[PDB]
Amino acid sequence: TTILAVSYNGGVVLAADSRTSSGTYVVNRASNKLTKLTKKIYCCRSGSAADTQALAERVSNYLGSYQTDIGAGVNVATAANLFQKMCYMNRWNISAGIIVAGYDPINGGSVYSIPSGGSCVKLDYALGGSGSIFLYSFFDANYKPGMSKSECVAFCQRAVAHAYSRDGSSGGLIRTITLDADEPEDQTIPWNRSPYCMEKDPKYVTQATQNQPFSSSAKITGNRMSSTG
Amino acid sequence: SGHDQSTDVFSAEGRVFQVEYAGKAVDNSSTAVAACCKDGVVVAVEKVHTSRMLEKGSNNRIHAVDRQAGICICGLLPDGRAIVSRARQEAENSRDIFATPIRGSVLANRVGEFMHAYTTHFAYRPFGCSAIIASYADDGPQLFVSDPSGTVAGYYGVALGKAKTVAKSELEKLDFSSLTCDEAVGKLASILHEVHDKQKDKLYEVEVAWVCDKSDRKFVHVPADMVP
Repeated sequence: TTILAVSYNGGVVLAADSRTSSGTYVVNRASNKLTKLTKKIYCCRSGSAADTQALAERVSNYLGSYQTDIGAGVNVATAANLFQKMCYMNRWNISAGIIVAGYDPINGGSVYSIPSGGSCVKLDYALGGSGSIFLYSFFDANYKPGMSKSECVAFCQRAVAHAYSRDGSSGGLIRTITLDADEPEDQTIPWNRSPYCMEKDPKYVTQATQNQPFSSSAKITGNRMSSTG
Repeated sequence: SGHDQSTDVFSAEGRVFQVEYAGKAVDNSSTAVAACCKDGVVVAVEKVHTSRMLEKGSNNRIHAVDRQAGICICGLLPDGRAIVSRARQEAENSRDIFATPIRGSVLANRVGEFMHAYTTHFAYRPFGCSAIIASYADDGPQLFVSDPSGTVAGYYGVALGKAKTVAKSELEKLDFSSLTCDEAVGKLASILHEVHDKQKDKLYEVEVAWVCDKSDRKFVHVPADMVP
């Protein structure tokens, strides 16, 4: 699983791969780990699909009740704080790396990582899931804050692609969603149009010279690819 | 009488008679001849057949040690095959352990070290064969001769056996800077046909092998069409 959420000026981009895996077999190839809580507050779900779906549905329902009774929009801080309480209360029972991210007119775009402990950290960008570990160095090097909405989406997609190229546990579609003052823009990049994969990267075309014909020289030529030669 | 019974014993003159006597077995053996060219190396050995009814390729005196290298045995063939079997063991340790074709100079020193070991100990006897090591590994075309003593030496050209002296006269007529492997196969075989005793050893053939650019630096018997 690879989930991330970066802030641009107006709002946020959540991005996620689409693979749930029972270890080494892909149970679902097209999961939607970007889970609506309110109109403009989503979470990205890493860990036990059961546990995060259950929390996301519980928190979505509390936020809907809350929004009805205050008769106003919900702040992302509220969604994050509810999600933290639940992820903390049950920290021993559940496996659930969450990123709450969204727009509210008070604080604009906000990102909250709620990792496995039930910490809630407010961040400019958050990484989550098995694939997160690949991106920390990618962000350190290539991420520049104060991106456009369009640049953030392109970057978030390029990020998720870099993670799911190396993480076995991540793969499939890259789902993004931009949350800002405007109507939410979801989009789904299929793997055959991903911004990066190792399979298409020219760096990794020439094969490792592992096989090597039986020769009268220590000169490494290439792989033996024909029994006649 | 006791000075020469075993190879563990120097004589008063400072020499090891059992190793000299093993040497005598090579000098009474069928003539072998070899040539190191730019293109590769060539080994031709006369096989004296005791019987009219042997198969072609019986008592092959020339054996692939590795892709790039081959030993031709002038002397007792069985003893020779123990050296071939060792030269193989060393060639396959080079590829197994050091991931490299064994160099000719190395393979030769290893063959000589082995042959010498058998000259030092009362319990063993010297080998009754001179190995001719032909190789075309990364050190280029190399031709070496380990004798029963273990003494290795590199050669441009070399004759061993009962026509050693006369076969050498004919090898000195060749220019070694100039000649190719394709000429050599001709001239080396021609030399062995010339020096051969027609009345003493009626039944014989000339087994030729090479390892050259032509053969893909692979040590093989040359086809029967080149041999005459």
